Amino acid sequence: GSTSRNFSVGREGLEYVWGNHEPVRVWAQESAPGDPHGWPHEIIIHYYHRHPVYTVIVLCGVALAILVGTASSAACIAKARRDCLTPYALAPNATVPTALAVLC
Amino acid sequence: FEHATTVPNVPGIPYKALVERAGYAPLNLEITVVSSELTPSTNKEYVTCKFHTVIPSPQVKCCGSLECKASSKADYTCRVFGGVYPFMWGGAQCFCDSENTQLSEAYVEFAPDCTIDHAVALKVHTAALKVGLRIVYGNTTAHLDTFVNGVTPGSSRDLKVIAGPISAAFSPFDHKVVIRKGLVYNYDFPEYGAMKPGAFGDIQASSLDATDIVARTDIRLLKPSVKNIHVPYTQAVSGYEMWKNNSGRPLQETAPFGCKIEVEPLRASNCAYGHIPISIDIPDAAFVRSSESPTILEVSCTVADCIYSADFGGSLTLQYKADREGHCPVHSHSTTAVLKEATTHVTAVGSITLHFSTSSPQANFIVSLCGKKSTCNAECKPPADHIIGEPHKVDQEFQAAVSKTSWNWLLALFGGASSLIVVGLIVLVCSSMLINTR
Amino acid sequence: FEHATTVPNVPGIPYKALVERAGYAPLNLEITVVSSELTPSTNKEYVTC
Ligand SMILES: *[C@@H]1O[C@H](CO)[C@@H](O)[C@H](O)[C@H]1NC(C)=O
Repeated sequence: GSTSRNFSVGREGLEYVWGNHEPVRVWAQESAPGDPHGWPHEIIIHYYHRHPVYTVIVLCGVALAILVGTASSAACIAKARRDCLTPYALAPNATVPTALAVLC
Repeated sequence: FEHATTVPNVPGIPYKALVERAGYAPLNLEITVVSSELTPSTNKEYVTCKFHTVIPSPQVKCCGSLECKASSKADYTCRVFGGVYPFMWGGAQCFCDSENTQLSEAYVEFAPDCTIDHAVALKVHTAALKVGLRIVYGNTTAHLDTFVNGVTPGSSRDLKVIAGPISAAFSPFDHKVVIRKGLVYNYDFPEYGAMKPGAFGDIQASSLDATDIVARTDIRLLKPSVKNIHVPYTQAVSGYEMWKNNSGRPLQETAPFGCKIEVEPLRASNCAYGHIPISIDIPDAAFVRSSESPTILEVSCTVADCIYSADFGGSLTLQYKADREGHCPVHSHSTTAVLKEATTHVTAVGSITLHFSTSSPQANFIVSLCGKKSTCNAECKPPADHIIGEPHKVDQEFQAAVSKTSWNWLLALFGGASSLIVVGLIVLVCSSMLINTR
Repeated sequence: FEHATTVPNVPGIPYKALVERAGYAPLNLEITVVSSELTPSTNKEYVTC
């Protein structure tokens, strides 16, 4: 009849031979929306249309890294804080009040 | 002097490289592959086509018996019958009231148009590649052609060249391949000796004019019912034609890597895969030395615009203050920027506009005029025409595919996390070793 | 290629712009409306005098 036929072409290329014509080769380059130099969110609506299974794992990697860094540093320095409460019961005063203002 | 490099294997696009020695001037070296055929070593087994059942005029023996022999022609089938009484036009062709016998034999052989319409069944293995490439050294050119195993040089006028072995050695063919009328297929035909009735490989011959052919297509005879004389027979459908109906698309348009497959030497021209290593020697007649070469001073490149595409998108201007005038090589020492202008003509206070093409989202590479380097940053934009009829001259390298800012965000975002872990560890150690001594 | 631009609707006064391709020199582009007609869809009912 008369029909539209969607195809898909990556970086490596594609040819099509319609009837008794000669083959017509076509290579496809990137025009993903956004901008790799604009600082906001549009820097990763670009790298999602190009290689989508890599951007999600690298974003989850850095989000897991920042949460584990914040949690591990907070827990370890809180343990190191509680390992320095040798003056208790307040019957003498605190040793360095500037250090207690830093800590408490 | 000897210089070795590893070009990509895509027919058509060059690979820019330099050579340099102690006390000598640099020299440009672009080489490209213009034809690359992949021919395998074939071995023919048999030649087959559509058959033609030949039935001779049936014997009849009157008031007697008749038993039949064994013959060597293809699919010979005999059968005798007791008590027939045949009529030709003048009736009663036998003087024997229902005690006579007849013979009925049939066999099979080639049709008279199989000298054009025959399929050939081959068996291919160990495809070895050959390259026609174009060496350009020191404003001189040379055309040559070499085998690509790493031991066989093919020279051209004092220019030796060792093509090392290709990384991914393969062929587009299987172990078994069949050809009719210039169309290669990719089929699994039966061995010469195992005939299946009503499938491909039905007639067999080592050559199409041979005498001792082999067939098995179940000629079975039937008892003559009617009084007129003829020989009833049935036969399976021709396996060559009911293959030819279901042949599928040929391997001229289903083979990978852009291979164009011809038939008459059974080659596979212009396949695009892998990398090849090349080791050439350059004669000393082209290596000009630095005592007479035009040396260079005060170079500072800068960019004006950059797209990253397959066409030459970027364009950079350049300043240079040479003391003398001549021809100095221009090159970029990256692997993501290929530079179009191979050579230039320098003057005292002039300026050169160049062209390049990239795939990295930004350009941080160094260009080189006549011996010494120069650096210049850029900022490249995505293009709009996202289908073009020209292949990419570069690769991506998968680390420079991120810009400065997209690299910079995530690297700062977990550098801060690692640094706060380090400072928590050191304040932990400091407080612990302060208190445990008490 | 095609270059999008919103010219204002004031008859006579041009709106200059230049276009830019990579590797090619920039090219100017002047756009001006010179006369604009506004025609509706007309349905006649009657005639009186
Ligand atoms: C070609 O190379 C030779 C090598 O000495 C050089 O003298 C000559 O000027 C070059 N020719 C051109 C046109 O650049």
